[PDB]
Amino acid sequence: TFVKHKVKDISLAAWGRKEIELAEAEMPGLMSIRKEFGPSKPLKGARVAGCLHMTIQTAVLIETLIELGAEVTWSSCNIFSTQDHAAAAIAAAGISVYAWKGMNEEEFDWCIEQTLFFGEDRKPLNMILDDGGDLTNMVLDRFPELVKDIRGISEETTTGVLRLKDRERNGSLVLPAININDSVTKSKFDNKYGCKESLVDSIRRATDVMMAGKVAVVAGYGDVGKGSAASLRGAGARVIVTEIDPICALQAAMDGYEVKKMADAVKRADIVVTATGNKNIITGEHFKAMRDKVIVCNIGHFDNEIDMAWLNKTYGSTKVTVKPQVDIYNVDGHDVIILAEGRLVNLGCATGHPSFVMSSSFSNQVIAQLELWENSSKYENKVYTLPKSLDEKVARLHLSKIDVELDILSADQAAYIGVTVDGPYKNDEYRY
Amino acid sequence: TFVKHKVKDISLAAWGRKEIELAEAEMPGLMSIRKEFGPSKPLKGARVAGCLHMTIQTAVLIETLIELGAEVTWSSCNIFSTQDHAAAAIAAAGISVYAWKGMNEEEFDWCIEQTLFFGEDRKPLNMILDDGGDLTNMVLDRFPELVKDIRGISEETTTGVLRLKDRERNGSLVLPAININDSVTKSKFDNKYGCKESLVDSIRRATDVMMAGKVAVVAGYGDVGKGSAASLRGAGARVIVTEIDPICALQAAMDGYEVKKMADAVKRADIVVTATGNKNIITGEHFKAMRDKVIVCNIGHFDNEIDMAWLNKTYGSTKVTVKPQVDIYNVDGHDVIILAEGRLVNLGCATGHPSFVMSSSFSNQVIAQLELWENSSKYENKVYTLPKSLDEKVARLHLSKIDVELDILSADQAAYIGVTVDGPYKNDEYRY
Amino acid sequence: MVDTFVKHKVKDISLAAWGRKEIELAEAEMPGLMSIRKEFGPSKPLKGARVAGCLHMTIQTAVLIETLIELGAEVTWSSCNIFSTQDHAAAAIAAAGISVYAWKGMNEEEFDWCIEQTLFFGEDRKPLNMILDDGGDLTNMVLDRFPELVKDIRGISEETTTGVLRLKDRERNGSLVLPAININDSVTKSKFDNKYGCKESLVDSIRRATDVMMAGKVAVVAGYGDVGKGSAASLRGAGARVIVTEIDPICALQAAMDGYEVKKMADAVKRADIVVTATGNKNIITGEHFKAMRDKVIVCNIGHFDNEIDMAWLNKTYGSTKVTVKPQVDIYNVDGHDVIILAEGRLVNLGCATGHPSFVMSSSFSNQVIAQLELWENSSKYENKVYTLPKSLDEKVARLHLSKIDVELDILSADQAAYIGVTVDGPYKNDEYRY
Amino acid sequence: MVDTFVKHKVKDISLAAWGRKEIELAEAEMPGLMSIRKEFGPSKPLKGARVAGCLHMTIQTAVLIETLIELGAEVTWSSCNIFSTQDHAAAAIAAAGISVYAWKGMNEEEFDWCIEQTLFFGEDRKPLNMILDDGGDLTNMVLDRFPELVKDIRGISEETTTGVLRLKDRERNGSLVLPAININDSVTKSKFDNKYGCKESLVDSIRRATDVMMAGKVAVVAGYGDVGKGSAASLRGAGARVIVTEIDPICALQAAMDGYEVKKMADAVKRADIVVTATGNKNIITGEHFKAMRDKVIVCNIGHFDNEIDMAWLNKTYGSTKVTVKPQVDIYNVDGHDVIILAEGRLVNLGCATGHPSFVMSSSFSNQVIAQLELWENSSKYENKVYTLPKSLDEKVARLHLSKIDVELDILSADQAAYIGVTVDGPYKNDEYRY
Ligand SMILES: NC(=O)c1ccc[n+]([C@@H]2O[C@H](COP(=O)([O-])OP(=O)(O)OC[C@H]3O[C@@H](n4cnc5c(N)ncnc54)[C@H](O)[C@@H]3O)[C@@H](O)[C@H]2O)c1
Ligand SMILES: NC(=O)c1ccc[n+]([C@@H]2O[C@H](COP(=O)([O-])OP(=O)(O)OC[C@H]3O[C@@H](n4cnc5c(N)ncnc54)[C@H](O)[C@@H]3O)[C@@H](O)[C@H]2O)c1
Ligand SMILES: NC(=O)c1ccc[n+]([C@@H]2O[C@H](COP(=O)([O-])OP(=O)(O)OC[C@H]3O[C@@H](n4cnc5c(N)ncnc54)[C@H](O)[C@@H]3O)[C@@H](O)[C@H]2O)c1
Ligand SMILES: NC(=O)c1ccc[n+]([C@@H]2O[C@H](COP(=O)([O-])OP(=O)(O)OC[C@H]3O[C@@H](n4cnc5c(N)ncnc54)[C@H](O)[C@@H]3O)[C@@H](O)[C@H]2O)c1
Ligand SMILES: Nc1ncnc2c1ncn2[C@@H]1O[C@H](CO)[C@@H](O)[C@H]1O
Ligand SMILES: Nc1ncnc2c1ncn2[C@@H]1O[C@H](CO)[C@@H](O)[C@H]1O
Ligand SMILES: Nc1ncnc2c1ncn2[C@@H]1O[C@H](CO)[C@@H](O)[C@H]1O
Ligand SMILES: Nc1ncnc2c1ncn2[C@@H]1O[C@H](CO)[C@@H](O)[C@H]1O
Ligand code: NA
Ligand code: NA
Ligand code: NA
Ligand code: NA
Repeated sequence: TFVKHKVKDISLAAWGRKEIELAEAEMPGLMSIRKEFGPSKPLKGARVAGCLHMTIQTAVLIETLIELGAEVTWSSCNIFSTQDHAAAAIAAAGISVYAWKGMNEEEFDWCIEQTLFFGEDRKPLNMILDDGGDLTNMVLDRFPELVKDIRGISEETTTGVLRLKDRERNGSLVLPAININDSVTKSKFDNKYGCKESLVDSIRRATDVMMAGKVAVVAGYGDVGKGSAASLRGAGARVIVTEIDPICALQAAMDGYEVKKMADAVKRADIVVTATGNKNIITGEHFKAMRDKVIVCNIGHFDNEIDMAWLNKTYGSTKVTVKPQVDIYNVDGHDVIILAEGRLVNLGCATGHPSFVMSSSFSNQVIAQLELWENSSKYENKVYTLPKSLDEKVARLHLSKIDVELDILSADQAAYIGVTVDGPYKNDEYRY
Repeated sequence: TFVKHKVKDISLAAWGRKEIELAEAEMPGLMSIRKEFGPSKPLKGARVAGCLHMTIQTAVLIETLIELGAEVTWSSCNIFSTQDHAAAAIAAAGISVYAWKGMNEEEFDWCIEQTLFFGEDRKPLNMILDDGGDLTNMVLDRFPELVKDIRGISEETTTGVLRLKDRERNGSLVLPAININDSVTKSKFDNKYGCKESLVDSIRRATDVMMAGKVAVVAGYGDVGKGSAASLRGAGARVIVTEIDPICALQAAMDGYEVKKMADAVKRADIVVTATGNKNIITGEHFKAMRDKVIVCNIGHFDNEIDMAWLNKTYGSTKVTVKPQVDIYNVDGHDVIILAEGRLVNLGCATGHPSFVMSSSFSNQVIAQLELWENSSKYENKVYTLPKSLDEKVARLHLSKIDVELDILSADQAAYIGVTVDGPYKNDEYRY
Repeated sequence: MVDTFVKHKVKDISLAAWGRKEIELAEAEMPGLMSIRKEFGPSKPLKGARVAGCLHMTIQTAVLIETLIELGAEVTWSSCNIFSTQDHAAAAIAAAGISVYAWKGMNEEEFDWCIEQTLFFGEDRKPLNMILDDGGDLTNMVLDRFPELVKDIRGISEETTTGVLRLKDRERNGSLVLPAININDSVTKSKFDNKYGCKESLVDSIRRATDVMMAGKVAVVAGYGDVGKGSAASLRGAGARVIVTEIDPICALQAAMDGYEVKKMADAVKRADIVVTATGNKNIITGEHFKAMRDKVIVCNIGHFDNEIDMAWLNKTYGSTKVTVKPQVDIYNVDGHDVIILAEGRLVNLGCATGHPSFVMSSSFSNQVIAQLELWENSSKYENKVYTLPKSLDEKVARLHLSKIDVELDILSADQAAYIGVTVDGPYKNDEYRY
Repeated sequence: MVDTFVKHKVKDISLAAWGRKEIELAEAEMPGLMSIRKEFGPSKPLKGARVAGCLHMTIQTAVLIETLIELGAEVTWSSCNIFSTQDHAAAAIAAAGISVYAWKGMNEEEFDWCIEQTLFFGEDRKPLNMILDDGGDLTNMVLDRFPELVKDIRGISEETTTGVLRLKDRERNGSLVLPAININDSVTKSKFDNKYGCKESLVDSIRRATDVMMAGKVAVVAGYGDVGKGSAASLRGAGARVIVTEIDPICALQAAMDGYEVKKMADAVKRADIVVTATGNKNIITGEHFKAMRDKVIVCNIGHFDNEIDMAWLNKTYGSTKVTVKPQVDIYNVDGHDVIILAEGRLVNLGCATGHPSFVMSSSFSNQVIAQLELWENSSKYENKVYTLPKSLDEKVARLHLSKIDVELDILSADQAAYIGVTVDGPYKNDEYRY
């Protein structure tokens, strides 16, 4: 059975298309890539299956791949992250998209499965574009017959990369993969500035809480945690950080944040944000220790950061939904407010990162797809990163929109520091 | 004809009631006032007509007045500020409310008129609680027969106060009025921290624009402008301020902001925010000078800050609505994005100020209503402010929720600085 | 029978050339004062005035002094604090022939003597006829100890929150026997000098004294008036985490809204790497606080007097352990944990660095000159009460500082001005406006 | 034929007591170094080592020196900058019997002489066998001018971005004839010292030199690497508005995302009240820039060498107008508008104040000691190439600084550790992690 697309409400397409146009202006990276590579159609013959939050921003990525000549199918990598107007606009353009806000797990899995075959004649995918490794897992674990004709994987996020490196270690990585999470222009921008933009946004939409006067706990101080703390502080919340890594903890301290163990920090929290990529950050002992009407949410990729299974089993009978993705539990006479059932809060309760920063991440994606499509045979079944020259190009593409003007090295200056005038400007160990 | 209430959709009441309960916990001022004054029903016999944004926060004010024994009727003071779930919850409680999001001007005026008479037997109002002076104007200009039995006015905002002071000068102020805008615990908190919380919130909901990398112009650097600049800077925008007052301009400069004339500033703006309480801040010359897809909005009380009449007359034929309260105009080949048709953006495109800060403003309102209801005969037909002891009490009521603990002066310390231990702590000229 | 005439007394008059160079640099950072010199200088409106000043003898104050002289005044001067004088500033003023009695590191007897010398001008001892004060100590000396001189004195101008409080007590008690202009409460003073000035100079002074890393530390600021607001901002801007104490629920709620934890001192002090008193009150830090402190806590005061910290208790109880690291940085061993005291608990910004920068002092001192002009010319139209300057002058002061920092104002049309109820050239706010 | 032995050379050895008091205070702010003293001191693992250091002779460096001695090393020392020495620190070190040759305000001949003395230990002239360098000038002297000494030297440790670049050029050219450990690129150095250190000390140094008001000013920072990031943050935290220049599109996009305007110097410099070079490159500020500047602009450099600003051009063209306000604050009249130069364009934080505070230097210097230990014991296992320290040691350094500032870590369970692919005691990040 061939289902051309599945979306919540296709009448939202006009609205979606208007926002896609506005987003295009905020995404000069992607648009510049369309101009540069569009005329040559370098992805003619490519059949790219994407599993990645079906947002307005993602719509621009999809249409960039199509302008480069690709066939494209798509699903979301999270049950609450799809923007239904974005999905509708993509479906109205004739594209095979299977995504809506508020799927269940069976629906989620079905959507990914549909993306593996293209058109009524069922031509299988030959490229994977993934965010979290769920599409990758479906193909490698459940459709291994399809790996022969697939040229490569590109992976968006810290958690999916970790899964790929485990596959590499275990000997089950049977395709080359490009890790674009660790492009400088992704990790140091998307994870950091993106969460800075969208964390507080999502908590405000969900709860309309006053930030000034509140204390918030952010678990983790990697790039997501750094940005999350900055989101909260910029809005006027006082932030306490938790960490396991002494270097990251010392960074937080130097950035002005108190750093304590969660067992202590959680007692003082009006707001709790998990940002670790790890599991069991917030457990039953934490829930029992919390202040009344604490707001608890997660901005790491999966919903195991918060022990929702414990919360639902133990206090599920008291659960009251205020509105979609804002649930209140009565834990022993004090309320706990859970956002998006502990799934990615920025995407679940608002619209995720803004278009401008996603243009950098998605510019990296297109470059990686181009590279594997053209050159997959020169790659081993291992995880790679993009060369610095391409990482620098991505940054360069975003400067003009925001009136950032660079000085140009003279030949003398360039020689003196051991670089060429057009870069790369830093050696490969440079941390920015 | 007696209409008991008029709201968009009364089935939103359950949702509204849940949020009202959450708001109650964020509003300890109002709740404390309920406990203190509720048992004595000091407003028994009062018939309070309110004209004030019909939000979740306002619902708590309304129900506070009822718990003090008042009859209450209500409308909104802005066509886009009502929260329909709040209005529905109030209507479901049997209260006469006439308010919905997206009224026209005829509807707006009708709603206010209904509030003047209470119940099927049409008992006229005897108290006025106003925000912007539109209810006051309707009674004094169009129902002057009703002034005899009305005991007083309380006024919420800088613009309504200015109208009252003009009436005082002109000799048309025929009731006593308490100006609660200029309670310290209102002006220095609501106008400042409130706009800090809700300005950026509203722009994000409307547009989902990246703030980092953008330049924003804020016109005016009174309390609203101070908070608006802080909202933007905290989110990562670079802010240029405009002013006419050299002191306020020098404040902005000392707070780190470039200060330029609008004619110059507007050319550099990704985002434009009017915060003056004045008219013709953004005119046709400004619109023609703007960058493509500039976002233009107003956070001052009325929609004359931006010359919408000029924009609609001249480029109205190009107008495209993206979604409600986000309109795009093509001004000579470059787009201008207008939020909420130039009306209060925080209330029009998001939910206005959060509950915690509105508890201070509305605590002042209740205190002023109590004071006029009981003691109106001791007042001349002039604008008054509340004594500092009551202003301090309002602040005191909000400290415990956010774990602010005061030291207590010893008798020796109190004598030394010339104050009593329980205050007032500052003389009346103190500016905070 | 025969009086001693000392022309000036300064630490080292050979520092004058250095002082003069910095005065010149300061002049460019003080457009308000310089503009006032040009406007009023040619007409010498202070001819015949003999102004005794008691006010921190800094480079900034040198510009004030020479502004008054350019307006035609005779001027004598002392410092209002024992550690606040900048010796090169004092030397430059002395080298210009002016009677200044001030140096860094006076004792109390020396302090009092210096003020006394300022009351009489030249070897022929013409008495003062104007008072320019900062803290009320000159005012107290004249009214309490030289009341014969009050007849010929026309007025007082007062610089600071603490001196104003003293004047209001005199007003209440019935001992204020001269008109006084309170320039502390010019908007362009209190909302700028006290706030942005302390923001600039608090951290500066702690760094010069101790060279401590700010990032990673916790600091307690007692008080959240204008000085406390600026002090907290100084620390936060440098990377310290700040806990505020207060007695005033409104000021406390401000601090909380500005992002600061607010607790009682008994609790706060246990967590403090750095303690700053900013109240204008007494007994903020007592023996119980000292015994509760962390090792090598840095304790200082930025309020006008050294009562905020109980130095008498600290010296009596643990003075035998005192070790001076360098001038104005003393370490006490309080029961096996060290307490570092800056400037013996006196104004830390002036005592351990150079106080507020020239740009903000130009506003405060522009207000001073305006007040001296007003009392000199019009003292008879004033009662023996404390006054403030009209808003039109407060606005003018601000206007004079805009061009240096490229602030440009929009101008209201007549239509706009009518709409908001103001004239085009101001004043733009009513008298109750709090900014 | 007969060599002169100078035991030490310092400005004023009577400043030792003051220096010692501040060293003690610094020791408490440097738990990393002190912990390293306790752990390794009893076993004297550096017995027989003769460590020549070339590194700013500050109070912080004194703690490093005495740490190496407590580990059993003989130590000689000079400064790597002519203006960076703190004379009381140098005096304390000399008073302890250590051969130090350093004072504030050397000339170039003096600078070179001081380094030369460090190569031989005691009157009997035992040559150095270890190099501890900051900028590569000691390394250059040994390799270029005393190559006979390379045989017995075991290794080099290098402190700073500029010295590392010199070592990598030697590596490429084939003239690196010793193993080198680059400690600049320990995470706990580059991401802390260069960034948070400059944040602490840039503004400090400008304030001490000029006492300028920061609020209301515009500053240009050239470069947005770690030093530039910290410099911009120093200025913004003090209230200055900062414009950044860059050549690297990624670093430029960072600055823009951090809220800074980013423009070409030709444009930026016209708007600047304050100019700071932070590139490690040459010719950032040239004659065309100087002619375009506002009157009394403050110009300084926080990159390692004085090439960033074209001081040769400024001195040749307008040197006849030069006026020294006080040491390391010089004013030039460039075509009728004044240019204020700090520390003759040399490292401003160290030249006009005291450089980075002790707490952050404890991390950098903990890395130094670890590198010296590693080369002393294990130099034979290294090629003549530049190395960095393993992440496990980089993490250990951080761990040692947590307790002083009350940072407490959560601990992974075995289950959590397995889940994220790490061991419970770390390392917690893979080697490509950028923090
Ligand atoms: N919501 C979004 O839009 C968004 C954006 C980017 C990345 N992500 C996801 O966010 C997560 C974090 O990404 P990152 O790039 O910051 O990874 P990272 O490795 O840079 O940061 C993770 C941090 O968590 C810390 N940590 C681990 N276990 C902990 C515990 N038990 N308690 C406290 N701290 C702990 C680690 O020490 C580390 O510093 C990943 O799941 C990633 O896929 C989400
Ligand atoms: N949106 C909200 O929720 C909210 C909250 C509080 C107050 N308000 C309203 O906001 C407005 C401003 O209130 P405020 O308390 O800041 O008043 P204010 O008097 O404290 O500030 C107004 C400022 O605008 C300046 N100004 C006037 N005309 C100008 C021009 N042409 N260009 C530039 N600047 C100009 C004035 O000099 C003044 O500093 C009022 O309409 C008030 O009723 C709205
Ligand atoms: N160092 C300087 O350069 C400088 C500059 C300006 C003013 N001052 C001086 O600083 C002091 C403060 O001035 P200000 O203008 O902020 O006065 P202010 O009245 O604005 O502030 C003092 C604050 O301290 C609070 N307070 C009083 N007793 C307290 C206690 N026991 N614990 C906690 N808080 C307490 C008050 O509630 C008040 O908010 C005055 O002595 C003034 O003369 C010094
Ligand atoms: N003062 C101190 O205490 C201190 C501390 C640490 C490092 N340093 C020194 O500071 C310098 C910078 O160190 P860093 O770690 O930031 O190095 P870095 O490589 O991290 O940063 C240098 C930056 O300057 C930029 N740049 C180069 N030429 C430029 C030009 N012409 N215009 C604008 N930008 C340009 C580069 O793109 C780069 O981003 C080095 O010389 C280093 O030794 C000094
Ligand atoms: N608006 C958005 N559209 C698509 N992906 C997003 C958006 N915001 C954040 N993300 C991505 O979500 C990922 C986590 O699964 C991050 O790696 C981040 O790039
Ligand atoms: N959530 C809200 N509910 C009611 N009034 C609000 C809210 N947010 C802001 N306001 C008010 O809007 C007024 C402007 O009309 C301000 O004086 C402010 O108090
Ligand atoms: N550099 C300075 N020169 C003179 N007075 C100063 C300086 N810095 C701060 N002050 C003043 O110190 C006063 C307290 O005595 C404050 O009112 C403030 O105006
Ligand atoms: N107080 C200080 N003492 C010693 N070295 C310092 C100090 N402050 C900064 N530095 C060092 O100066 C070096 C540049 O030569 C930087 O690598 C930095 O580590
Ligand atoms: Na978005
Ligand atoms: Na709200
Ligand atoms: Na000064
Ligand atoms: Na130092």
